[PDB]
Amino acid sequence: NLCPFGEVFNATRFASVYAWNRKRISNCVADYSVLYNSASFSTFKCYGVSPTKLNDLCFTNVYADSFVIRGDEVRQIAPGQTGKIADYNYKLPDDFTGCVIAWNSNNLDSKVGGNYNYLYRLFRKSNLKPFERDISTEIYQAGSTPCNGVEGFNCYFPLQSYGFQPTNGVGYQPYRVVVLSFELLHAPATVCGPK
Amino acid sequence: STTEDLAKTFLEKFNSEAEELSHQSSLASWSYNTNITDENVQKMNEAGARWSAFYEEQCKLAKTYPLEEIQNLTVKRQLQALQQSGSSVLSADKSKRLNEILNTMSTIYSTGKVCNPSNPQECLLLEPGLDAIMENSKDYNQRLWAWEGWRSEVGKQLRPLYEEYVVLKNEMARANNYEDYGDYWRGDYEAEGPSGYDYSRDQLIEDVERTFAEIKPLYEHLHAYVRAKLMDTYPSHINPTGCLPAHLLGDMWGRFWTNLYSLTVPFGQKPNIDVTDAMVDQSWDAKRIFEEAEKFFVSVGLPNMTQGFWENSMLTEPGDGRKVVCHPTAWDLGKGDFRIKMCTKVTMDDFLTAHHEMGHIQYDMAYAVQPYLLRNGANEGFHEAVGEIMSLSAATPNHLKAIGLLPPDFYEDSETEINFLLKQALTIVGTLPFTYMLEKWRWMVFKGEIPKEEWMKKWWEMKREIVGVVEPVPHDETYCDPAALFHVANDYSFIRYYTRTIYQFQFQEALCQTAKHEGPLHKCDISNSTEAGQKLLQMLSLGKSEPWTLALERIVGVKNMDVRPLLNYFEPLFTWLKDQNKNSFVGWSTNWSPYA
Ligand SMILES: *[C@@H]1O[C@H](CO)[C@@H](O)[C@H](O)[C@H]1NC(C)=O
Ligand SMILES: *[C@@H]1O[C@H](CO)[C@@H](O)[C@H](O)[C@H]1NC(C)=O
Ligand SMILES: *[C@@H]1O[C@H](CO)[C@@H](O)[C@H](O)[C@H]1NC(C)=O
Ligand SMILES: *[C@@H]1O[C@H](CO)[C@@H](O)[C@H](O)[C@H]1NC(C)=O
Ligand SMILES: *[C@@H]1O[C@H](CO)[C@@H](O)[C@H](O)[C@H]1NC(C)=O
Repeated sequence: NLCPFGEVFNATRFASVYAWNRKRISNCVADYSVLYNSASFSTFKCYGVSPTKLNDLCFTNVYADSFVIRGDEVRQIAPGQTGKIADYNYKLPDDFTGCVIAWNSNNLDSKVGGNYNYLYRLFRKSNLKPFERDISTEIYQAGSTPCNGVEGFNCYFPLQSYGFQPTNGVGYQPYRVVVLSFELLHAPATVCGPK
Repeated sequence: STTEDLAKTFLEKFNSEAEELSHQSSLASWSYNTNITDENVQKMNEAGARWSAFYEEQCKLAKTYPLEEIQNLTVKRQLQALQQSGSSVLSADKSKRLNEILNTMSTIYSTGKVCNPSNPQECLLLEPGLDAIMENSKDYNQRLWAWEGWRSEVGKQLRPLYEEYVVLKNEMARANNYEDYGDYWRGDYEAEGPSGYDYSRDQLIEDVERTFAEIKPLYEHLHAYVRAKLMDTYPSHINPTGCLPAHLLGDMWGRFWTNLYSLTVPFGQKPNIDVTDAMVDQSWDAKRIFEEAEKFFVSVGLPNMTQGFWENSMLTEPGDGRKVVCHPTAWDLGKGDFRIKMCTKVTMDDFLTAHHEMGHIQYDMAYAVQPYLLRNGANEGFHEAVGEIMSLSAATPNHLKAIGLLPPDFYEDSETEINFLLKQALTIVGTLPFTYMLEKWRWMVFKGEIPKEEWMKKWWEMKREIVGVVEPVPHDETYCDPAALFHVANDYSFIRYYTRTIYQFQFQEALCQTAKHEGPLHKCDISNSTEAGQKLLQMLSLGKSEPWTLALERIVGVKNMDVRPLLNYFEPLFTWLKDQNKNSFVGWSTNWSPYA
């Protein structure tokens, strides 16, 4: 009855950021040691949660949101941040309590000639609400002229593809990300540490 | 809602699609240049075609957003850079002819060959062969056959094409709201800017002419000195108060006097400083050379190189079986991909090249914080000036000592310093007249101030008066000699080489004042100055984001060209030259000619 973190971090396939994947970690015993021990992680920042005290504690739910973005965007996955990713792909609330973990994926998610399978939303009429998800393909009407679904002048398909070639720089390189949200109120605590 | 908002959105979409298509062109261009195969020729051609087709479409689309309603200057700059299309305004029948002329002129230059009256079967091409003569020969007549033959077999063929080229190009500019093709070229120095940082295309001429005024006394004395020394080599054909014959200047045109060094060397017994032997004796390699270069930028506060650079660059001729281009090229492939292709040898020159090309990479790396379209130098003169200040510091005897290639006890002698500043003058100061005069002629042909009936009369009048240079053989209007130089047959502006030069030495003088240099500027190394690399990086950061006036002011404190820097580098030689030319005439007569 362990909590399945290796199903999130050690997953073979990751998601695009506009279609970020969410997994519920509920009613289970948590091995946080795997997370903190591993030195593969190039980003491990927690807001609201003390990484050590988690073993002592219990939370009703732990959500594991996974996606792929590029290295110079990893900074956007944090409270108060602005940007394409924060505004149009994946938003964290300003009162966010949890941890953000990222690592370099160039060995897996990059390809000679490029891997254009991971995408992101370039335009959107409004900024995403905290933990919102937009999988719509509707043509972005920037001007007053209706687009009629074809796409054209001032009328753009709203999703663009990252291109990941192994020779890119670190800020243009693929980064697999995991956001762990810890919820300690308004439901019966079910995810406990080993303590 | 507003047009500016639509433009920002337009630009954001462009940037995402352009960055990847540009990058893909760079990648295919790199695989051809490091693996010369027919397969990679196709893919380089095909990838640059898709990108070129994309860039044109976007330029037309960009014109749809009117610049008048764009309040953001950074958005404005990007739209401007995109909106300029070129020959697109011309009718398609015209446009095909213009490219027919252009491709013909370029092929004539590349496939042109001249034959010696003696041995009517030994015909030679420019590269190699004629170019060898014009750089290494000390025979008056041998060099004359080459100079006249080039301007005869190739220049005469190019004459009618060039006259058509002027008319079509002039219309293209007139249609694009420019007075002439020359005004069109001079827009690369235009800047709308905010307050005090605007620059008019006409103002470029003013500033080129006032500054060249100030270079003239230095050029005269270098010219008088070379004439005297050449009088010993060519006594029958040199007049001590006259211009110099154009076929005796050290290359096919006299664009650099660098190869007159053997014959003009002030102190021939004193040898030049060449750390080549040290590097070989200390078992240096390409890797060490580039590591020292990275250390030089690290010493001033700049970025280390990227792991990609080290992993992905060609810093040595491949061997394997791969044919490669070995011309030293710094790249920026896009997207944090920063590479150099040098077939690096363990020589002082390639040591010095590495420092220049990594000053490219380092400019590349600082302006990559900028929108794709605002990621170049502030003008066409800034980029090679940044590389140049890096060869200047690294060849100083003090750097070469500190890094262990010159013994700690090295004799800096006044004679070896003068012999240096001469070789520099023959390259750097030599070209400054050649450059200005080419471009004045073109600017003035394009304005129509030079009739076609007088083209090559004013050409050679102007070489006489300005460059101090005279026609070996007389030449009529059956000739286009302007256009027996690459850049003129292959439709490239030339004043970049003049503008580079004045910037170069303005940048060095200011970085060397922040490193608090005591003494002659020709001996300045900026190594270990964190303050200098701040000022440098405050410019390099900007790219083409702000006016070029403001980019200069951030290094140098001044919004325009000043030649006072250049002159102070060379003031050592000026003094020597004047005393060595005191029992000589300084200047030229426009009248003498080798033939009459
Ligand atoms: C992934 O696998 C490695 C090695 O098999 C293991 O050390 C690590 O704990 C795993 N990660 C997770 C999240 O369980
Ligand atoms: C050279 O190009 C050929 C195709 O022309 C390719 O198969 C080969 O792998 C390339 N070699 C290298 C090392 O780039
Ligand atoms: C111009 O637009 C850019 C968009 O990134 C914005 O950051 C900037 O503040 C705007 N203002 C000016 C005048 O630079
Ligand atoms: C890059 O610069 C940093 C910061 O000084 C330095 O610690 C690091 O060792 C340098 N990288 C190299 C040369 O490995
Ligand atoms: C920079 O300082 C270090 C330590 O003082 C010295 O070894 C090195 O030679 C200096 N570099 C230069 C060229 O000033």
